[PDB]
Amino acid sequence: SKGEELFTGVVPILVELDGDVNGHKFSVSGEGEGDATYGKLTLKFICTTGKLPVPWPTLVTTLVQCFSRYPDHMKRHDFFKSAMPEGYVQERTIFFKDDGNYKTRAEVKFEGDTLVNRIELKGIDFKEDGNILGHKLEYNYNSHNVYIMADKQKNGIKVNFKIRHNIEDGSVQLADHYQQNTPIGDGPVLLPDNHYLSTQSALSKDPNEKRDHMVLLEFVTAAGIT
Ligand SMILES: [Cl-]
Repeated sequence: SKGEELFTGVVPILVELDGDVNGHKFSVSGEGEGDATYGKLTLKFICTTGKLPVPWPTLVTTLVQCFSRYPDHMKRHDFFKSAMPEGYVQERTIFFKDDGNYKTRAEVKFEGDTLVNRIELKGIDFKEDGNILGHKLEYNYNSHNVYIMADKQKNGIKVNFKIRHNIEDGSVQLADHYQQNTPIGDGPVLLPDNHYLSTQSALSKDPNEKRDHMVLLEFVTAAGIT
C-alpha cells in the first residue's frame, strides 16, 4: 500500500523541537535514521540553545511511530504508515506525578525522502526543585508498552501508557501519557483494533560531543493481536 511502501528501507529522520517549561525556553535538533523492517531508530539529539532545562529521558517520548515494526498479520492496524506521506498530527498531555505536565503538538510527515517530526512543547506547574527541573532522574529509559485504540470520531487513534523515570535515590517518577493522532491529509487511513507497541530504548553519550545531547537506539514492535 501507499504509506507502507515508503518504509521498506532505511529512511533519514529529522526532528526539531521548540519548548518552554515553566518559562525555561530551549530547542532540540535531532538527526538519524529509521528502518521499520526491524522497528529500529538510531538518533542523536542536540540542545541547540545551551543546557537542556529538563532531563533528556523526559523528552524521549516526545522526540515517529511510523517506524514501528508491524508484523505482517497486523498490517491493517498500522495507522502511522497509512497516513503517509501527508502525515499526521500527534498531540499529548504528559502528567508527571506530583509535579507539572507537558503538552505537546507535533506534525510528522515526509519532506522529500526525509521523515520529519516538528514539535512544540509546553510545560507548566513544575516544581523548580522537583525531579524534573531539579535534574534528579537517571539517564536511562525502561522498556514499556504503548496502548493504541481507534478514535473513529477524529479519523485517528487514541493512545495511552505509563512511563516510570528512574529517580536517582532509587524511587520512580511516574509520567502518565495521553496521546492522540489524526491525519493531516484527507486520504483514507487504517483505524486499528486494540493493540500495543512494545518499546525499548538505550540512551548513551557521544564521547566527542561537548554540547548537551542524547544518542538513542530504539526498537518498537506491534503486538497484541493473534
Ligand atoms: Cl532504580
